[PDB]
Amino acid sequence: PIEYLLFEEPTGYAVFKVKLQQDDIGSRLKEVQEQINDFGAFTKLIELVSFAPFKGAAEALENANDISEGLVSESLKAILDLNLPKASSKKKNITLAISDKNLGPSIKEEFPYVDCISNELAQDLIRGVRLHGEKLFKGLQSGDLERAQLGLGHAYSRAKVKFSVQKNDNHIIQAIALLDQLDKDINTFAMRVKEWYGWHFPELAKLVPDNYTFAKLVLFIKDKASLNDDSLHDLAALLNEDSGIAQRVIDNARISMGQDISETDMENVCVFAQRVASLADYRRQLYDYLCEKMHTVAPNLSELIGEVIGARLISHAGSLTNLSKQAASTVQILGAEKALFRKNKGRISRYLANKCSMASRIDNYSEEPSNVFGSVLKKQVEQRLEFY
Amino acid sequence: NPKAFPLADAALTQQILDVVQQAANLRQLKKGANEATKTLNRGISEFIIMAADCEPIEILLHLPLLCEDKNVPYVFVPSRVALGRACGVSRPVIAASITTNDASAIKTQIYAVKDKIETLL
Amino acid sequence: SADKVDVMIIQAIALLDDLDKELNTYAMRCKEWYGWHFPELAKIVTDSVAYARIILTMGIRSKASETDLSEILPEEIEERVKTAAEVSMGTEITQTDLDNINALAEQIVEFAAYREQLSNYLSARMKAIAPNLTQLVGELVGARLIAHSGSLISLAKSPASTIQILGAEKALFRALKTKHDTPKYGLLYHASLVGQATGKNKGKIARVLAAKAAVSLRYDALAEDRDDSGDIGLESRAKVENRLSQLEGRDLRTT
Amino acid sequence: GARGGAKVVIEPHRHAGVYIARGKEDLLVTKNMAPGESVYGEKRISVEEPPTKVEYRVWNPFRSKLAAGIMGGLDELFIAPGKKVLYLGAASGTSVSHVSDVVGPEGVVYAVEFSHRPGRELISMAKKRPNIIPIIEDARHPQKYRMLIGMVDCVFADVAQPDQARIIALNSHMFLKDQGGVVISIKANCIDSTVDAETVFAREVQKLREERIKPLEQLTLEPYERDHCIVVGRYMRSGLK
RNA sequence: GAGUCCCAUAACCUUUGUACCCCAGAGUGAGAAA
RNA sequence: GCGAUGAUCACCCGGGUGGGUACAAAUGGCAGUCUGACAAGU
Repeated sequence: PIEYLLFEEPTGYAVFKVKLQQDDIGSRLKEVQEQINDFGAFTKLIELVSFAPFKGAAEALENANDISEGLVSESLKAILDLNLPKASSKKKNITLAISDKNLGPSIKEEFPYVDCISNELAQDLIRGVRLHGEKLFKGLQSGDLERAQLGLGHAYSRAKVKFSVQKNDNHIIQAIALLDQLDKDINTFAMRVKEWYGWHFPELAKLVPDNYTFAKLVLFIKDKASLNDDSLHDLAALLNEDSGIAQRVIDNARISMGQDISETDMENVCVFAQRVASLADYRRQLYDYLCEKMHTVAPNLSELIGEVIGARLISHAGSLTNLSKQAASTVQILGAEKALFRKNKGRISRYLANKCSMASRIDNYSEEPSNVFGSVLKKQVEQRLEFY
Repeated sequence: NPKAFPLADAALTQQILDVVQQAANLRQLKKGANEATKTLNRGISEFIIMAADCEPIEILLHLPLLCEDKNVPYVFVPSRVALGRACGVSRPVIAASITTNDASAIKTQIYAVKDKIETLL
Repeated sequence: SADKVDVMIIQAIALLDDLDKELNTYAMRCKEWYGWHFPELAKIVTDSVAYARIILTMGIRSKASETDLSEILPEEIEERVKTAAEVSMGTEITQTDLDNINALAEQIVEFAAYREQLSNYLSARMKAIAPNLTQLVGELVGARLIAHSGSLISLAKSPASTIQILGAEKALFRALKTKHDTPKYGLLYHASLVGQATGKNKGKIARVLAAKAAVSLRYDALAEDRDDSGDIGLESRAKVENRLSQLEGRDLRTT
Repeated sequence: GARGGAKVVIEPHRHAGVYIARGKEDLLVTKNMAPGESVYGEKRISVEEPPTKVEYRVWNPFRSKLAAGIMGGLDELFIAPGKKVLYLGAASGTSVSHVSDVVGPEGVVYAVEFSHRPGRELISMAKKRPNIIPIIEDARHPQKYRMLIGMVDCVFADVAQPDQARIIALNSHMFLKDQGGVVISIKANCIDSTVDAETVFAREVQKLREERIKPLEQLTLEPYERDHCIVVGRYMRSGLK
């Protein structure tokens, strides 16, 4: 006695009309079980009448939650109203086949004239629609049922877990891999700036060993022949004259064995030196982002030891969750290769490891961690410090 | 809803602490949260007992994640003061674990509690 | 003359290789770090620079609806990223996060811009220190050949056979000591002329091109009054092309 | 044993998608979908292939019951490359990640979990593996997540519940294809600790037949586990006779 | 005539230089102080 | 005015030898740059 069938797709709601009713008493017979698999036989049973796709991803998640709780959405109420014919509440009622029994009572309240069936006979028809899927839609634009499930699957799952970006700590792991990487490349490229400008005027490579000081000076002193008292004051402003280099560069610029390089060659040195200047500036910007981000993610661990040290500890564990799950002993050897936590010296190291473990647990399993416990935990370490 | 969950009732806590004390005498009890984590890693724990008033409660909330990954029963008792006293040590104990041993004298009591904890979960 | 010093070439080629390594690592991580926000981009757009430019034009998947990627991507690629944006599995990021990811992306395009600048710089250097060699083998392969020997003069004094197998010492000396066949391309394999050849002709063109490369190279190194024109290279190039044409014209199959 | 610097020989296993790493000791390994990281700290093997660096992950039998089944010599494993697998009781990526490797990019894995704490890492893992769809929902009510799952070639269940037979039957009826696979992990203690393990295993097999699932083979997981067995069956809607 | 395709754009060994290290490691687990 | 939120647990003469981890450099070593007159067409 089934006349209409409701199927919920990730893309939308699909309503079918049952043309022929399959045998009821012989439901368990093999041949009626096979016809569900065979599309040629199945298409004789049901036909698609309506399909109302969801407006977008946001609507799909809302209706998935409503369907999960056995509720009727405003979209579902619309499609059923458009299709199902009006019938008496008592004398005769239109029959609708639904997958979920919990959804049955809700549909009855909205539509008193429709009777919901979810017995085994209904399940078989629902199984067949799920089995053939898009083939029954007669080409109607149902997108792709496999891609929408993946997006909706992640959406539905995280909504129940209340997964948030605030808990996210992978931003910390990447930025460490940036900071040490930037330091290596800044040093590497800075050294190359020395050699290229070393050919033109080698003596400067001796004058101001500080690597970042060369580039700004090399950006200024492009050609050693250019030597003016005003320029001397300008380069004197760069850094300080206490070292006396401002006078030395002018003197050595007057007397040096450096071979003059071409204008194009100098164009590269300043440009290559300019690149090194940007990376150091970016590296400082990122290091500040790490300081801020760590306080948000792991305030207890950050306060106890420091933002950078805690981040390296998190990366070595692979995740803040991994660090929390490790025992106190494992954490101590986690930072025993870089001496992060470093006979009496070892005792403080082992003691600090235990405190760091507890600080991570508070950070890891708290929705909005505070630094109140990290501060007292560090203070407890401070009291331990003078005692030994 | 509360982070410490499930919390044993008064009747069950009394039974749990009985097993904890007898385990302490028979050297089948590991005391402290750090010990509990190790036993879970070695997979040598009948079940884990934790204190629900640990200050803060978060410093032992790693153990439930380890346990239910390993399918080990766990339960929270209201008092760390009582748990330490039952454990047999002169300090409060926030977490303890019963070691796996099929040759123990208190096998029946341990499995008796373990079945109850499983029903609670 | 400041424009005829070869140590710039050896430094430039070494630097150019290092830049390729560094730019790659930053790009992989921009894919991972921004992929956290939107993991589907890396499969659609593989190019690092094109990937980075997308982050600059649009920061967030919401922006994908209105942002236009026409100048970065063709019509079919640009629509695909838009569709992935709404069905994206990624999380939302704060403007604090977006600022630093944009900062990383800006470094990608800047490095890509400068890598082009260094490549053009090396081309200018190679066309003034060895214009004849560049006409025959090319700026890139020619620079590596000079860098391998360490100096233009050192390469000039090497016979043509060595230049053919200059970059394959590992296979050469293994084969020589174990009485097996030796390599036949070396570093010259990546020359354009060798690419045009096919089958066994590649070995023949390498022998022909290496012989002419020594002719054009020695003129660059040892000519007191060389004109910066590449005339010896151009005429040397014509001979190899003629050799390739008749070499490729022949058909082994009976007609 | 299997130390860092040691070298091993990788060869294919009888089951598609599973490999053996030979040497002084043999290791069951699976090709890494997301190279360069370990989900639960397992050892990894790298091979230089013309050259791209492919990686392989060691499958620990003592941690995954499915791996214990492969070690014990299961004749048929419906989990294979390019197949959809519904994983019930997916606590975390200890076993789901390896199953994701076997199915490969073409296949998918619907990981179902109830507890929110293990689920959060299941989300974190799944974002590395595009073929995994984590469903944080109770396996007791498949009607809640019917929107999220299509038909699946095989159903793998590691749920440790006393009425898992009801859970398997409901999920199989909704999502398992006819003639599809069912792989069950049964722990005697969880179902009924009052009776011996053999009585439990015989009783569970009877329930599966009642639910139109034909058992094909049974295997006990010793020495890796005690009182554990894996039952492999086929979902024969038409008839089991 | 002849292995680019096992990174000679490299690996390994040695010397030198710089910075740290000389307790257990799936570390142990109820003593310490008097 | 303690503690399971964790107590306890190489050599030689102030000086020199021995061992270990990481990175950089070497115009330091392995380490020695293939053959040599025919080929293709009617």
